[PDB]
Amino acid sequence: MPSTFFNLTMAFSLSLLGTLMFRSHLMSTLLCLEGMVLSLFIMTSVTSLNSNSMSSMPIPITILVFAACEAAVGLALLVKVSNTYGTDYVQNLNLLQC
Amino acid sequence: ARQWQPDIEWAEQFSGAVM
Amino acid sequence: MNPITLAIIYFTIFLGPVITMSSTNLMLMWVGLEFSLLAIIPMLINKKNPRSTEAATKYFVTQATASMIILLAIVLNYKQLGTWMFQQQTNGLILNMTLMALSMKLGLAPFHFWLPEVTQGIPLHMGLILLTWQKIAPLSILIQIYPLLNSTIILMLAITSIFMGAWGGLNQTQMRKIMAYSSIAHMGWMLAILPYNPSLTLLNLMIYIILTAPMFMALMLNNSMTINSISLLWNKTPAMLTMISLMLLSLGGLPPLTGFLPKWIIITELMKNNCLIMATLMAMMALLNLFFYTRLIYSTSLTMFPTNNNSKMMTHQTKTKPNLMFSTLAIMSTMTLPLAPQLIT
Amino acid sequence: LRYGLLAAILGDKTTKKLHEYSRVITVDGNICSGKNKLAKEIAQQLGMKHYPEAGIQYSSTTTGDGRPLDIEFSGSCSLEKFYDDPKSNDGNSYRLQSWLYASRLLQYADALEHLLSTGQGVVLERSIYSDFVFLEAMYNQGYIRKQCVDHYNEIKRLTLPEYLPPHAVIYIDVPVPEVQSRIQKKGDPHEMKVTSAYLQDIENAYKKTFLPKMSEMCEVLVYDSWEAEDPTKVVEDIEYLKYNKGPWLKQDDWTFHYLRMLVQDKTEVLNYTTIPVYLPEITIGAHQGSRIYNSFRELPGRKYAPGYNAEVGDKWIWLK
Amino acid sequence: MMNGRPGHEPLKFLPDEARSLPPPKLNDPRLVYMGLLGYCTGLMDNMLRMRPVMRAGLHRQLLFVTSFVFAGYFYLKRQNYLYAVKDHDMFGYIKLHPEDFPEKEKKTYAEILEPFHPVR
Amino acid sequence: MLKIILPSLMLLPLTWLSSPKKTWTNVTSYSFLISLTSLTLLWQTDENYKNFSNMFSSDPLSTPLIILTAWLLPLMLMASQNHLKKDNNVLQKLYISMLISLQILLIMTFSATELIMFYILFEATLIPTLIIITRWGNQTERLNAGIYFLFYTLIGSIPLLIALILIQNHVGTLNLMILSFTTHTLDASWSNNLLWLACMMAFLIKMPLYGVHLWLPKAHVEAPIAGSMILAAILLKLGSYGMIRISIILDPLTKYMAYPFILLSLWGMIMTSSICLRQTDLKSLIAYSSVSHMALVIASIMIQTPWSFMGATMLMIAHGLTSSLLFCLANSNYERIHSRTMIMARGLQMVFPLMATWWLMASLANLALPPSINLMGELFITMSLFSWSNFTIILMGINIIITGMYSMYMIITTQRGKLTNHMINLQPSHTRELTLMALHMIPLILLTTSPKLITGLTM
Amino acid sequence: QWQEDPEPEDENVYAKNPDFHGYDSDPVVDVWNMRAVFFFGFSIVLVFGTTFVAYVPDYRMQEWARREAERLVKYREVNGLPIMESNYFDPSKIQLPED
Amino acid sequence: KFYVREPVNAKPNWLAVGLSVGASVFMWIYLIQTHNEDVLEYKRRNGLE
Ligand SMILES: CCCCCCCCCCCCO[C@@H]1O[C@H](CO)[C@@H](O[C@H]2O[C@H](CO)[C@@H](O)[C@H](O)[C@H]2O)[C@H](O)[C@H]1O
Ligand SMILES: CCCCCCCCCCCCO[C@@H]1O[C@H](CO)[C@@H](O[C@H]2O[C@H](CO)[C@@H](O)[C@H](O)[C@H]2O)[C@H](O)[C@H]1O
Ligand SMILES: CCCCCCCCCCCCO[C@@H]1O[C@H](CO)[C@@H](O[C@H]2O[C@H](CO)[C@@H](O)[C@H](O)[C@H]2O)[C@H](O)[C@H]1O
Ligand SMILES: CCCCCCCCCCCCO[C@@H]1O[C@H](CO)[C@@H](O[C@H]2O[C@H](CO)[C@@H](O)[C@H](O)[C@H]2O)[C@H](O)[C@H]1O
Ligand SMILES: Nc1nc2c(ncn2[C@H]2C[C@H](O)[C@@H](COP(=O)(O)OP(=O)(O)OP(=O)(O)O)O2)c(=O)[nH]1
Ligand SMILES: [Mg+2]
Repeated sequence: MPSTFFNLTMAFSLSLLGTLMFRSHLMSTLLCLEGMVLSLFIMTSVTSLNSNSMSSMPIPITILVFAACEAAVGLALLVKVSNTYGTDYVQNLNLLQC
Repeated sequence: ARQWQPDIEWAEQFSGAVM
Repeated sequence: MNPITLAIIYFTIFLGPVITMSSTNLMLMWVGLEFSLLAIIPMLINKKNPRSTEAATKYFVTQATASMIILLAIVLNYKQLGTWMFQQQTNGLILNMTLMALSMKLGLAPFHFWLPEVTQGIPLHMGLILLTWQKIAPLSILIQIYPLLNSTIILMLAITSIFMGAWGGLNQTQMRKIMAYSSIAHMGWMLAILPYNPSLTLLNLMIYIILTAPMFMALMLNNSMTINSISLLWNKTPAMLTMISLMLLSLGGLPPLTGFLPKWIIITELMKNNCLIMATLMAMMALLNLFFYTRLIYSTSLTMFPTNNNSKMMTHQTKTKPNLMFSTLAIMSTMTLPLAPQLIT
Repeated sequence: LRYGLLAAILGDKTTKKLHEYSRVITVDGNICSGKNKLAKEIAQQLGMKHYPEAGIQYSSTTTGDGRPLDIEFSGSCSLEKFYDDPKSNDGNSYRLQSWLYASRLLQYADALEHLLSTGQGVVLERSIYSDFVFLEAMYNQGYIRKQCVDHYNEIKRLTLPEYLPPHAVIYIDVPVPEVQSRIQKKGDPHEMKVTSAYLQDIENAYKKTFLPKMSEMCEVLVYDSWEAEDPTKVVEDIEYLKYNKGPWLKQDDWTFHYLRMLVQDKTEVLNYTTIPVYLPEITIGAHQGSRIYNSFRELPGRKYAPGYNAEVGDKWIWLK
Repeated sequence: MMNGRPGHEPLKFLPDEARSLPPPKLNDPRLVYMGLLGYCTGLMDNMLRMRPVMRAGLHRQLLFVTSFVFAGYFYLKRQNYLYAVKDHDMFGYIKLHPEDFPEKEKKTYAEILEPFHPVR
Repeated sequence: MLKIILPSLMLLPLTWLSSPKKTWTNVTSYSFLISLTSLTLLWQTDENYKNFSNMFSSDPLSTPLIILTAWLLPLMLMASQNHLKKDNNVLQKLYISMLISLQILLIMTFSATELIMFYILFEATLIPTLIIITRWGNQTERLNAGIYFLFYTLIGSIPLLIALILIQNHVGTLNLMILSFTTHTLDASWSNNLLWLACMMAFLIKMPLYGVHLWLPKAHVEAPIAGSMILAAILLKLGSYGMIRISIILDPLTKYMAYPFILLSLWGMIMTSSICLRQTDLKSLIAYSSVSHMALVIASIMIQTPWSFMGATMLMIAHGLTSSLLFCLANSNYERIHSRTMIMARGLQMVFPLMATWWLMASLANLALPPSINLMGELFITMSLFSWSNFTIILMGINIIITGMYSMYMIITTQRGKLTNHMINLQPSHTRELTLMALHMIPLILLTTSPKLITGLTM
Repeated sequence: QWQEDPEPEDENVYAKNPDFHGYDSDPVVDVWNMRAVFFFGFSIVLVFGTTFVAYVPDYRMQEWARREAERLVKYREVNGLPIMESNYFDPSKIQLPED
Repeated sequence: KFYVREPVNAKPNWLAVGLSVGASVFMWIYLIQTHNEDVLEYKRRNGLE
């Protein structure tokens, strides 16, 4: 448990670092969000199992449900970005500087 | 003389993207 | 949007914060914040142009990232204490990332850079929701854990927001960007006092909201997006010149207007706690806000900018706006300082 | 109940009202081409509403008591002054054209509001879609500056795309030498001063720009004078048009709701005609601007909103 | 600060123990000012709609005045109660902790040697 | 005070519910009657000051300032009528409401018993003042004048707010009477030295102190006449009145803390009076003359002697009437030729003989001709400063010489010499204009007859 | 150039109404504004206000204080006491520090 | 007739007027009654008259 939870927190930190350090594709960033979701799912699930907390096992499922809604909206937005510019590059999304 | 009121040159200093 | 979509989406926009404010479980609070993000995106992008697409995308990636950090804190606390609420024994780093992530959700500086851009890219009535209704859920969470928060991070966020809200608003010719910087400055005041007196955080939130709502309605009346557009008010709707001027001076905190009260009371409470240096710095840089509001008052009601020939055709037309909610909020946001003792306790 | 989302939800819906002749028809052509007589008879024979061509006083006559106003209240522009001196350094040429575009825009919103709310078709005489042929003719004759052209194209870009174009565009083709003869027979002292080069520019703009542009989305019907002189022949062509192209095919109840929300709100319709772009020709200083505005609110029926002017017989003000 | 106190009902606008307090006068200056603000709201609303400021909609003006006074009376009752509770708690706490709030016996100016600072 | 404040508030509905042809006659007449009622505050038959309630009081310092405030409102209305006669009816009523608002705010300011109440009313006055300057000023520089005026005040006022909160947190009250009786000596710490400056700077900027005075010449040159009248007569006196109220709690640090401000004032009064010799703009000249006079008020309050406080009180009232008179006199020529350049109109005694008499008396008042209250205030200030240090008379002596030079210079330049006869639009003086001058000058003479009424708190 | 009014011309106020008092272009309004200022400003405020101030009795107890001083000077002299003593407070009422 | 177009506010909204006067008159009655009972309960609880 001790070493597994350390590695899972590091896995979240890497996924967040991926989110915060953009490259070009918006889709690559949307995948990093799914990575943070995945890390948090396992952390919650393993904690519930390790404490034998059966009343908390609904919570990891609700994490995935709202993550699916977040991911669906992210992809829906990405269709809009691609329609405007023909790519999903984030450097095009700069009209609102002025 | 008449009271001064903003002319085009005065109003154009707010027409830029920034101040 | 057809009526069914409007009802469902607006209901979800309303529901999220209600869930957050009523939830005991931190996971249900996070669920409430999730509803807010998801439901507001289609409204942000409703008009469908490249700027609204940019605004909705920038809003989504910021808000979703902040939501993950909040969830990390909730999960780490669940690991530490086997419970779904933050306690006195919660690890301080867990609480500091909650504060960081919620402040990013609120647009407090230095996590502020997204907010002036998103406000600029969306319709005025959506800017109104973004800067008022959408603040309540993240603030409501913070108010619950106010004894647990670190005063150092709060004051640094608070002074940073007041400084950048001030300097930020000084360079703007776009109204939607001026309101966004006004939001950031006022959030800096709300946050500074939260760890000391959360009731005064709510007092500032209420007065900010009833100032900002009628200010947005006044912009909406003619769709004035710039200083030069609002400077035509004297020719289009001169009856609004009195109330816009007083609302702007009230937002700037000039006595004897209602907007002086939040700055006055927060200073009083900060100095009851020996937070003299921060209170001095906060109050001094808040004067810079009054400067750019005054310049705005100069271009609307105290001088008359040049008008155009087509505006005569506008004077032939009758208007049906504003609704009487404008007058009520406009009066109560400016003329209620005599009733100050009934607002603080 | 004023029209809105509630009224729309309670049955008030556009598609129930549209029938065979719920159409927008515009009649175009050069000056003195016979548009008015034809437009009147098309509307009369088809049971449609005829809108005479929007002029300088169009807004004056559709608000207040409908009586014409003093010119300083109505665009401060003169068609007669335009023909006497189309290069006057007081900006009359472009101030006139800019005012006429905005008056056409107001009329187009009024006609669309009528069609959307009743289902009766409308017949227009030129429109915002064909207003540019006069702007191009002025510029080609050096009557207006290029910056005036850029200002006009900006306002058009901001307003015209919001509306649905006409179902059918009817064009009467009269050559310029015939147009000049009809103007001389018409006997207007100032209009007789119009050059033939100016009339040719109008025709060039009509035939190279407007007609090809309109054929992409509207039924276009071109007639010579001898065909147009019998308006029953034109009507017969209209009765058998198919209308299988353009944006009207993809409208539904809720796109019509939001267009109706735009066109009943006239200050929203006119919003972008007043953008603060400081072209000297159409910029009024505050001293003149405020003197004019103060006098307008002293006209009968104009001091207060309609229904609140006791000096024109409005009653029950204390309960309104 | 007071929210977690003993005998605290959730989302109760006017707890029953508030009925021991004297109610505000209906011509309380704060309630008179509330009604004046409602009157100003009616006039401002007339101005913004280009109506005769004083004459139009006296029914609308009367509702504005009555709503402000009506709401203000009940809100003033709640504010009176919260201030009364604050004093009830403060003094009650003072009595339970007499060692933290001693009576300080003050000295007369016959014994106090204040320094004199000549002005010159 | 409620029997003075409530009728003043009723001037606002009176303005708005009057007919267009009756507004000026109505509001001016009742404004005069309200000035009459304020004289009740002078019925003082004992040495206990009037405390009407927890909120409002009046003592021999606030009573003269309240009455002078009440008197200025009618005078400002008469001053404004001619240059507003082209504004439409609603704009005229809006202007009158701004003038009434200052009258209400200032009367409440001088009668407030609590310092944060003083602060709120003290700050509230900026709103109508700014509106008057910027909406009805004539030149494009009125907007810059508004910015300087608003923000010179505000930057000083924020530290004042902090000090007031700090005092209240420590004492438990900002009531002035209780602060007076319970005051205890301050320790001479760095923290208390910053406290002294926070309590003093806003009042010193408002006077204005030399060095931070640039807002005042800008504000006067650009303001309309009624704005100049209230600004010079009453608004500058908020700083002196504030300093006298709050210095009671600042002892003994004022003994050394005052030195830089005595030095700025005593030297500064020579710099600003000498500017008046080479000023081309008549309004600017009168404005710099005020800065020189208010430098004396600063010095005498700083040394805190019975004579110094009494001389400051008299000078505050005397300067209030005299400077307001000079602005009105200058505005009468400006309304004819629409220039403030002093050297433009000349020999005016030839065509305006009675207005030239008003000019001479205003000038004689300004250079402190005995036995005027102008001289009486300056004399007792000089005596107190000489006691403070005998070398002060050197700077006093220089300022007295220079003050005579520019006072007579203004008269000689504008009233004497050959008439500038191309000015065929020099219409005869209005009855209103000559009445306005008399309403300034009769009280100055009447107060010279009975100078006990403006001696202040110490005598 | 833009569309702006010309500056208005100088006007002689006395040309139409040679009895102008400075208050209003309407002659009847003008004379009544003049009368109200002279009546309320001068006849009422300056005359009666001056009278009322003149008859405020014993202003700041200056008349009582001189009357009280003469009583004390009289008393203190027949009885041989000093006219005025150095100590305002009787030293018996004061307890100095031991040091 | 004056206006070429019929005003929206040509005649009072009689339902709106009646509701407004009803709402205001009801609120004034309820306010006065509630104030009366608030006084009696205060006196009863504090043993006053
Ligand atoms: C906005 C807040 C207030 C309203 C509250 C929400 C309830 C609204 C009730 C009225 C909604 C009915 O709205 C109606 O929705 C249906 C969805 O089946 C749409 O209709 C849809 O299905 C029908 C099938 O025959 C067709 O019209 C079409 O395939 C499609 O548009 C209608 O075009 C719309 O008019
Ligand atoms: C108890 C459950 C509560 C459910 C939640 C209640 C939410 C209440 C808020 C409803 C707000 C509706 O607000 C109204 O919405 C419409 C569309 O919907 C906005 O939008 C409308 O106007 C703008 C003006 O430019 C147009 O750009 C837009 O296309 C048009 O639809 C209006 O500007 C706003 O007035
Ligand atoms: C503490 C004191 C409180 C002070 C209160 C402040 C009062 C409000 C100050 C802002 C003034 C509003 O601004 C003022 O608006 C009015 C209309 O109302 C305008 O009024 C003027 O112009 C408009 C058109 O523009 C005309 O229709 C109007 O008849 C005319 O009088 C003024 O030109 C403008 O300067
Ligand atoms: C600012 C404007 C002020 C306006 C001033 C107007 C003041 C008017 C002055 C009236 C003075 C006379 O006032 C009157 O004098 C008589 C003297 O018989 C005095 O009267 C008193 O003493 C006399 C002495 O014989 C007795 O007889 C009498 O019964 C008793 O009442 C009172 O003082 C008053 O009744
Ligand atoms: N400069 C300018 N003149 C215009 C515009 N629209 C119309 N006019 C002028 C041109 C004509 O001289 C005058 C009369 O309008 P018409 O073109 O319709 O001529 P007429 O009505 O006599 O013939 P008709 O039967 O309608 O076809 O109005 C415009 O957009 N710009
Ligand atoms: Mg025609």
